[PDB]
Amino acid sequence: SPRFRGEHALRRYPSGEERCIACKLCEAVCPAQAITIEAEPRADGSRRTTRYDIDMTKCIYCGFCQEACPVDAIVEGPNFEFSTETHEELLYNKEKLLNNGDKWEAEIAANIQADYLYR
Amino acid sequence: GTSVKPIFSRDMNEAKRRVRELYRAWYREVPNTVHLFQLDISVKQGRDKVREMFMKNAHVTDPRVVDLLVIKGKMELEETINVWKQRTHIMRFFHETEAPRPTDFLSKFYVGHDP
Amino acid sequence: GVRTSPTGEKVTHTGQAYDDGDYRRVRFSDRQKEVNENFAIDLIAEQPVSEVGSRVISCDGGGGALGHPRVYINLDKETKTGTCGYCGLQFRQPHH
Amino acid sequence: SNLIEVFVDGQSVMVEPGTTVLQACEKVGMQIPRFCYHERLSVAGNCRMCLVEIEKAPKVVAACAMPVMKGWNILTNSEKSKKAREGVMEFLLANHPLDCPICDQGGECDLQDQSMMFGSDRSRFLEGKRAVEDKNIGPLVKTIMTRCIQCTRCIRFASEIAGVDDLGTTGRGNDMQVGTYIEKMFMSELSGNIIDICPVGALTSKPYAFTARPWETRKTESIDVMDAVGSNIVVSTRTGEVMRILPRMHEDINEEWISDKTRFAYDGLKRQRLTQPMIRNEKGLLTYTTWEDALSRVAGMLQSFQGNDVAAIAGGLVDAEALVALKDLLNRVDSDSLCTEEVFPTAGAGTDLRSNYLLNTTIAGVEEADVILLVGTNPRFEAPLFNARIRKSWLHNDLKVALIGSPVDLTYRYDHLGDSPKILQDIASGNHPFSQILKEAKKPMVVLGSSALQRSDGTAILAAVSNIAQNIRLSSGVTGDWKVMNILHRIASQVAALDLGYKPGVEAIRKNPPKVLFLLGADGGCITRQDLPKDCFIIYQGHHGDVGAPMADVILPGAAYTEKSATYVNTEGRAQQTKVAVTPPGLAREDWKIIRALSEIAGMTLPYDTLDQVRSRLEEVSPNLVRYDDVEGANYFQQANELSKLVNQQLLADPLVPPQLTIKDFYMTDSISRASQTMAKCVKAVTEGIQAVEEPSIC
Amino acid sequence: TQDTQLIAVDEKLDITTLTGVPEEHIKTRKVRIFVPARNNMQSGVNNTKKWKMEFDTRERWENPLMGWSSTADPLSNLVLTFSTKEDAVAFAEKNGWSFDVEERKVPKPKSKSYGANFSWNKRTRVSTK
Amino acid sequence: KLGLREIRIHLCQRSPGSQGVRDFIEKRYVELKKANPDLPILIRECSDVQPKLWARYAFGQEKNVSLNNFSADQVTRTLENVLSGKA
Amino acid sequence: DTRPTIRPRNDVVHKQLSAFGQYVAEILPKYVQQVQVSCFNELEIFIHPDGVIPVLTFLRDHTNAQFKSLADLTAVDVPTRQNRFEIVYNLLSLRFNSRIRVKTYTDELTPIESSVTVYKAANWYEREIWDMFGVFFANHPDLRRILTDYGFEGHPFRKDFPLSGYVELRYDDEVKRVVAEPVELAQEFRKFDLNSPWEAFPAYRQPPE
Amino acid sequence: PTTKPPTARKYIWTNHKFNVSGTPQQYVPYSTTRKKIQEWVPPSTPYK
Ligand code: SF4
Ligand code: SF4
Ligand code: SF4
Ligand code: SF4
Ligand code: FES
Ligand SMILES: [K+]
Ligand SMILES: [Zn+2]
Repeated sequence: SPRFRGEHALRRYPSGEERCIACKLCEAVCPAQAITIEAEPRADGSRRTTRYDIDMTKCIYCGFCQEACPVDAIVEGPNFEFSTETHEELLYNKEKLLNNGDKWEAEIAANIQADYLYR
Repeated sequence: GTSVKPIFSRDMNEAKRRVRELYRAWYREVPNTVHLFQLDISVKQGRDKVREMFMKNAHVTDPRVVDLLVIKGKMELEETINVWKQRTHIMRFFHETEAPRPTDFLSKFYVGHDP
Repeated sequence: GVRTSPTGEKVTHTGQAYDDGDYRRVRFSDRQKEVNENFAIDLIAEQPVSEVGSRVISCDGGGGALGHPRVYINLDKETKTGTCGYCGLQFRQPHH
Repeated sequence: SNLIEVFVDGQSVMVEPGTTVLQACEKVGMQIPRFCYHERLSVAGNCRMCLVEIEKAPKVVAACAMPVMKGWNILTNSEKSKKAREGVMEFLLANHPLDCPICDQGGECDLQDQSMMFGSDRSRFLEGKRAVEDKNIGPLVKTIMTRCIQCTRCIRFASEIAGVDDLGTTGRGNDMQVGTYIEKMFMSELSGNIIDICPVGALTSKPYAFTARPWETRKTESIDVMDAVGSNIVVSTRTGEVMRILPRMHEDINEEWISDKTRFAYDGLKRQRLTQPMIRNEKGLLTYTTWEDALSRVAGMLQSFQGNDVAAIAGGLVDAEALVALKDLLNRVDSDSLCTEEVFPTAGAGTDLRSNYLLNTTIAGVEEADVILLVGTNPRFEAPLFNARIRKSWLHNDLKVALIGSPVDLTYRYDHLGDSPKILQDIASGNHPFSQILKEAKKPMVVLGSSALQRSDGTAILAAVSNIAQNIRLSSGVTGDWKVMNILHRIASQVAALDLGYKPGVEAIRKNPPKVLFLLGADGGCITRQDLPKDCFIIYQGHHGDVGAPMADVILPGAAYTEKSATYVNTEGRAQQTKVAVTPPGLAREDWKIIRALSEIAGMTLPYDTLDQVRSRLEEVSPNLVRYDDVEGANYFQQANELSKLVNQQLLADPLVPPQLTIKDFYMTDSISRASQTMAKCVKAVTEGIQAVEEPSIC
Repeated sequence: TQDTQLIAVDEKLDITTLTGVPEEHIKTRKVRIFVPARNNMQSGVNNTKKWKMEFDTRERWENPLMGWSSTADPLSNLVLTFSTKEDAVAFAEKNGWSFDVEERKVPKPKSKSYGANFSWNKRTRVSTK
Repeated sequence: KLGLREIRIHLCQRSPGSQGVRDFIEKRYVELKKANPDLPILIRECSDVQPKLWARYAFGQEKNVSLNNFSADQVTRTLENVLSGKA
Repeated sequence: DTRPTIRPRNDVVHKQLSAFGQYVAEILPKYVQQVQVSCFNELEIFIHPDGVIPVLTFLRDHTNAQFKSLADLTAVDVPTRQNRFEIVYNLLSLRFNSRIRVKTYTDELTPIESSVTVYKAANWYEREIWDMFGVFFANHPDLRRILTDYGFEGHPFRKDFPLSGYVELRYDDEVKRVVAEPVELAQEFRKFDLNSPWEAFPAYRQPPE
Repeated sequence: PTTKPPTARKYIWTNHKFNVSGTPQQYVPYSTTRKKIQEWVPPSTPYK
């Protein structure tokens, strides 16, 4: 279903600008403390993260982060086939999560359009 | 109130009596533990470990604390006798993997900030 | 744009790259360093500035409930542009 | 016995007349909601959040401004009181921006918390919100002014506490805006305090921006060492990193304020840090080495010289533990040349009597004063919170202030007597008109800055000022418990060093230059390699590479004041201890532990292996050094005054000029604030203008 | 007062041998007993009412893999709450923790008068409102 | 070699046991300083402290006599002996 | 009911439970220290630790009580009390379709009486309380650890026990077995200070000191 | 997608990639933040 909670992703506006403005609400609400965030003013003055890690082996895939997010920046995507041969590839980076967003945005956005009126 | 109720012992001599009984039981159990768990240590080593575990609490003067220590020691003895503990549990009294921590001021100063 | 370090390591959008003496570069050997090549700062820099004819403009990020919390931006400074503090879109009054 | 009886929800309390409704509720443990009200500011009564029902009274009253009447029953939880609060919160949130995720106030706001606790949970505002343009008031306070709720706290603070009338409101009605009208910097030593008093994210810290959320920070309570006030602070840390500095309330020292150097110079704690031991290679250059190697080098140099051949200089940021450890170590080689960079007159009593070298009236005591005399000092920049207390007493107690020195701006009007030190002799002999003012005064106070003791005639200046203080105490014009004589110190390590028997100033080392020189955080540049024989073996121990580190033969990386539990004695004499917020970086170590390790390697092991043991040693040397938060009285001013009359030194004709005449001289004073880029931005903004330092505050 | 066979005991309660705490984290720790300061960012006083027990902060380093904050201190997050200072010191003493306790700092009463803002001859008069 | 480097006088402002040393400092300390201008005589008063005299000699060797309930004449004798050998 | 959000209050059950609490306090004055009914109609009996067996047996066997089921037996740690441990008995009466809570107290060194003779269900609950809080139960048929690892030191549910404890476990290839070491965390737990500086509930305000 | 194609974005991958675990294209984590503490660099000029 469109509500399915799989692999996480960081999303952008149509302009290509990131949605995350580093409020840290997802990190505050994360039941497993799987989200690690560091932020600072960007060179253009924007409020943006410099660290955004999700320990996917700490994660319980509850979807509380995407509920807390006020800008639909962090989501749980539809992907569920991302098993790894080592423990280290499951400790996600900001680059990893942004590449997940760019990889899956086409269907992530369709799922969100399907379910956002219930949210 | 001014006074308190005992666990078992109404005095320090009673606490000592039970401590001696527990020490006796542990001392006799050690060879059977060494044989049964197939430990790579000697019976002298195990009995010295039992003594050193007893000697950690030699400073205790409260008969109720002594009674609870005896209760926990008997619990540990029953885990050892009934083979509820594994070999790894028996061998955890001997911190064979942990490196020798520093004790003097200079080495502790060299390796970090901890007092 | 995504540049290169003097060691040849790729520099991320947060400006991270190990120095030439950092042993931690051994983690990328026989592997790759994962870098997102879409720098959001350069992307939002490419967007035009809207010439709206009002002192106060409102921006919710586009898509209504799918954008960001709706905010109001003052456009009285004639040297600066009023930009949204959520999505970076810029606004300015017509031709001053 | 003139207390009246009022009721707070039926419970009776006895209050002094003039107590407001808010205070009467405060003494039963009930905190009335408020935005504009601050207990340390004047009453404004504009936010209307404190409205409360008086039983039998049809109209609600502003609890913050309304004095209680006899027999009044305050209904703090009646439906009328709740509806007043809900309406006021609705009006406050009508035009408030939806900035909580992007606003640094989120999680510790007040608007958020009182919306949750006292306002409704939903909106019925169906219109477009207000938006005002941002104001730039310097590189320290980011003003996102469309978040402002017009509580006037910043304006009241700036006008009363800081003494600068730059903040204000322009326009009226819904488009009334808080600012400076013109484009003008809000430069003041106390400027950063309008961030904390601001209930919302309208005024925020630029250095702290976007960097942390309130809930994730760990709060370590410690003491400021950027001056000798000893302001109580909270150090916010997160994941092993110092995040910001906040004021911590102490009614007797700093109230709830800190100076801008205290607030923002923590930027320097991340730059130019000494992290590893260093020695000189065969090419003469400093290179990293192990602790054992460097310590063995120093110990080899230690046990080859003795007496006057080994000396030590203590810098301005050094704890008492390190001071006593270094003194013990140097005494082991029979060395008594343990000096400080800051000179205090050693003639007469010198350091023997503790009352000779501290603020005897205490920081809280200037409120009780009738008249204060300031000599050769700029308390505004030397000790900003002491000057804030002086202005507080100038404002409420109608304190009269006179000054000898440069006509420096002090944020309050005072009477300028002159700048030549000859006036002190003029007052002491009773010829000057101000001598009568001091004589006809119940609680006079004479404050001599430690900055004026750095002169070559500082001994004569101290003698003349003591002659002034004694001349008004030999007549029955002041009680015995009141202390008139005070020394205002500007160096955080100075009073502890004097207490422990350090020699004030580095004249002993100039008299007998050492072959071994311990530079214990000494970055003043008083002693350079040209004042030392040819091959002096200079040790530097500290946390920053600023001045002393370049010239040293060995470098011992020490801990900064946020990285150790350390005793610091303030200008009035009370010992206070910091606590570690983070550990020292790299291989840096606690300073007394470095000295103890060096002593053991040298074969002269100091008799303490622990912080409690070094603190008991401190107790053995001077027992007041472990009486934390207690100000111990020091007596025998008359002994010091009759000892001071034998030195018969003269006064120079040189005018008394403070080292800091304007704000640009305030920011950059020690090694931490010289490594601070925020202090550099402050200096740049002060010296050039508002367009010099630029930063896009666009989110 | 009751039939419990009241046995005489010393008034130095010591439960350190029963807590299971490793010996390093008893003698070498130093707890702080204090009422937390009011967060100067807010004007709410509801967090300055109870006494706190916090341990001395130890070393936090950076994780080589992710740059996370690592620790080897089991008591880095342990924070106990107490109603009075006496309860906190009794708890610290029976647990064998060396402690320093500081006196609670409360705001001193202050004389607030709105009518002072318009004084006829005092400096308390405000130039703006 | 083991000459006297400094003396520390610890006392209390109000405690009756430090009253003799308080009197000594009031009436005799200035003469002691005029006779010993280069000797550090560090007088440190602290509340509820038992009166104590410290004498630091060469190479960090210190010894403390106790001055509790001393008369000013006794503190004068105790300082005379410390400052002149006998002790 | 024009209040669709507020939980409805049932005063009949409140009165019934109040009357039964008065009844229980009157029948056993020797052990009942306090009885109270919550705003959500839950009745608690506060007793001296000596009265555990008498009060529990009365509630089980009295024809007007018939609390035949021991729903739960747990402990609560409150360090600021000299008797830090609060022992909680939750009992259910099928005959009267009612529930009751019985609470007493103890410290680290005073044994609570085992109630296995009253309820056979108490056998594992008392073992669990001993395991996680360290409370001794005198005359327990078999008192020992139930939840924690063999040889585990400490009582984890005490408020002063650290969340991750003191030891970790890993397999060591040199000694060819699982070993225990002092705990190190690659990422330490991040302590959050969440409490608001403003009072939420005035009705629960404690009087000032 | 033939009947309802996804919305075109310029940042969406134009080439889908499968699970590259166990390949030299696998993801390896690293810290994305810059160094916190700057050390003091000694002068290159000797004092003597
Ligand atoms: S899904 Fe849940 S556990 Fe996973 S990161 Fe989001 S909030 Fe944390
Ligand atoms: S992902 Fe969303 S909730 Fe998390 S910090 Fe960014 S904006 Fe806030
Ligand atoms: S000040 Fe900031 S956190 Fe507070 S209500 Fe306004 S936007 Fe939200
Ligand atoms: S800027 Fe802040 S302190 Fe000043 S009036 Fe506005 S809300 Fe109040
Ligand atoms: S608090 Fe009384 S009106 Fe603002
Ligand atoms: K603010
Ligand atoms: Zn926008």
